[PDB]
Amino acid sequence: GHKIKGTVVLMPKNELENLNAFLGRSVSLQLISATKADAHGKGKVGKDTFLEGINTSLPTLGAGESAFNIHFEWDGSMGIPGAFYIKNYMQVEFFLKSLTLEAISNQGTIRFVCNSWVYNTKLYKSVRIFFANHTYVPSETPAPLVEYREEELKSLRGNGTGERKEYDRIYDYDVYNDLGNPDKSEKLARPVLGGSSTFPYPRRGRTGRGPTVTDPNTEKQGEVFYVPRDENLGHLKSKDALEIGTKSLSQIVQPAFESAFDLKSTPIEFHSFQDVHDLYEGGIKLPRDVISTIIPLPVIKELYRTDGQHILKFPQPHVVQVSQSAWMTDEEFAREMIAGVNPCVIRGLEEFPPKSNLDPAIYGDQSSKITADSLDLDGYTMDEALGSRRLFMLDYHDIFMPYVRQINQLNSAKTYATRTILFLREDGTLKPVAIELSLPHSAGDLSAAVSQVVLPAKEGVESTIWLLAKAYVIVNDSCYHQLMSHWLNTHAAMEPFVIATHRHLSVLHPIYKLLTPHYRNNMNINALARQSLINANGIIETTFLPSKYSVEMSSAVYKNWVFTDQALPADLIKRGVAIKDPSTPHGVRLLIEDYPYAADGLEIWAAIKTWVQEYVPLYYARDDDVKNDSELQHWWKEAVEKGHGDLKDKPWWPKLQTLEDLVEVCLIIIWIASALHAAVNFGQYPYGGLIMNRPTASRRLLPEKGTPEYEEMINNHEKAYLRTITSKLPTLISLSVIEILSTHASDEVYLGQRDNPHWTSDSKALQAFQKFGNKLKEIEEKLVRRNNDPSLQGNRLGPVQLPYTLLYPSSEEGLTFRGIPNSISI
Ligand SMILES: [Mn+2]
Repeated sequence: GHKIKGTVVLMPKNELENLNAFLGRSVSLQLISATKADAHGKGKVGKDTFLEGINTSLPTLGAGESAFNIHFEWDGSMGIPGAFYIKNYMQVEFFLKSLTLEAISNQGTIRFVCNSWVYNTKLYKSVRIFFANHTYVPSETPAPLVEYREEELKSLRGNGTGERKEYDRIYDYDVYNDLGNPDKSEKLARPVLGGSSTFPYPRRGRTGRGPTVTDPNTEKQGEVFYVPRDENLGHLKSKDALEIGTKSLSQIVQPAFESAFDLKSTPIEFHSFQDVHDLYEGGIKLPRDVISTIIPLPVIKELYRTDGQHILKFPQPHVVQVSQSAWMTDEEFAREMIAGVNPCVIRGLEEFPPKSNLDPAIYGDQSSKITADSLDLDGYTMDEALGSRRLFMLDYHDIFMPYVRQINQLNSAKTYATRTILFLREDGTLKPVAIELSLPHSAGDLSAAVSQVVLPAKEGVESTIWLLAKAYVIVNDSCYHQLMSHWLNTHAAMEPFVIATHRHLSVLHPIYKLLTPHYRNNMNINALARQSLINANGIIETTFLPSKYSVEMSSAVYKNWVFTDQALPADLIKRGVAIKDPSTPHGVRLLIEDYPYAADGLEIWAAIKTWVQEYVPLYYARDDDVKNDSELQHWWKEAVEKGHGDLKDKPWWPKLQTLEDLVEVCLIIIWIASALHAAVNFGQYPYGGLIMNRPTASRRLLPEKGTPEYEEMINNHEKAYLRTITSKLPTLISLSVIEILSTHASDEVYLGQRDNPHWTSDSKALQAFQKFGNKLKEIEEKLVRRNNDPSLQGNRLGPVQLPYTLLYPSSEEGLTFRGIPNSISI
């Protein structure tokens, strides 16, 4: 009789860290009709059908994959299959890749893209269901699939209670109340971030471990921070499981390094710049037991060259691959504000002196002490520089001032709230022309140290003071980069959208299909970060200036986060680095014409925009179709009201009642997840792998004349600098982490790629996606030409001779300084 021939592709667990065992009655599939229903309107369900044998005749599966034959009975009463149930009767879970129902014609083949772990059947409340690869808005769902579609969303939402288990697939929200460890020590207590006006914050994925005993508002510790199962990516190669390196670094490598310092087996401090360069030349010699602890660990072992006995050697950072000293030029200091690790904070300055919005009743007179007449603007007057839009600034004054007092009370942290003035030279490069180093002076609670202005100098002790002023600025910048440009604006801001998408858009939904590639690995890296990166006494607190105030500073900045200002053109306009100009291809004119991040970013932005504008009309012809999609409406309402709920009343949220709003929302989400993250992430070790170039912390203020510290500035400027910036032990730990986080796994999926070519059956969507990938390849060719253009050398390469490749769409594996993943995946 008639049978439907199927092929099941799966991966046994050991591949992602005997095939005959899958045969017999080990694995049952049941087809589900999309066209014929039972008396309650639900698609008819076929009989249990088991895997029949191993298929070895297929044209090479992917690594670790095995294919199995199956044949389903399916008479005329059953209609057309559109879904299936699967039950795993084996003890061990397996990774289900796909089901394919073969047909006479390729046209008739029915494909199911699953990519999901299937645990033993007794671990599931309801049987796992998978849908064919057709795409439907809710009003197009075949009637026999409507209830299944909704019941699956209900299953994914859960009920807001219970500890989440490894095999759960439940997506929900919670506040950042899991970072402190008060049951261990009150030193480890941290404010809850989110759920208040004092500390507003994006929500994260609910884990449900339950309260601590000492603080009912803080979540107890656990060995594993849950994510919904299919968010926890398995990898064929352990070296690609980069996210696990943070936990090893904090829990194993960091105590190993600490022991070498405690035992005085290695100098406690760097004593010259050459001691730092040594780290990637001959390496660092450490006790054998420290080497033996570190080098066998997955992911960690890839970070260092070693002899297995005595030496760890870091890779040579890109920033020093051509010149060891160019980082210390004023040219490079300014260039990195437009082409460095954090190229998105500089602003136009349209008046002089710069102003503060902070209350002098709190901090003392907040007037800027920089005088226009003190600046060398290459012969320009201040009025000319302002009128010609040549003045810019890197302004950390108002951001840092409210935290300076409490940071400076910590042992071995001292900072200023800095402001750097930049001039756009006639040659198109930026020139730093003044640094203001500000301290609060509450009249009644100051200390004795004063604010001051430092001007450029090339000789004498004043040149060292200027070099130190640059370090204070870059400590501010490094903190803002890692906590705000990077952690807050990418990792943290995106996770609410991931959760809302799974809770409210079916796998069938076109906008689920559009957005979910841009979420790959994001909940997973974030959960591992809550455990080991941003936790109390974790990697960032123990290596960056603000210590226990680090994450809360990001919540203070989130007060000002605006979703629609994350769009690249809006960001550039808001920061005064571009103006609206409809006579240009991108609709904005850059005020720094050779601004590599912005100029390349606008190309990528435009390509994403075209893709979203082509894809949306395939599913929504009119504004009313957007209004009428109940999944989409619930999705966006929840993303805002719950996911970003502390900002839910802000007037700038798109209402999502039009095609233009749907395009804008999707475009911004994709931009944040792909290009924005890439631009702020993949330069971490390339630029920051030399601690002097990107200091993470400062430990003392400027010395006063007539002290031994001032005499050291005169006699040993390198030691003065090294004593001011991050100490050697936290340097080793922070270099290690940024090396991990700058690495592309070999199984990454980049912008213009998907994890399966059959993600939809809709040929128009597949065609539009192909055009997007082709456009990205054309853009890459254009960006290569920019880097090869000698006219652009000053900003695109600088004296470090490092071509700006962070917005090249494609990359090979490794620490490449290029390539745009689809998602926030590391
Ligand atoms: Mn990242």
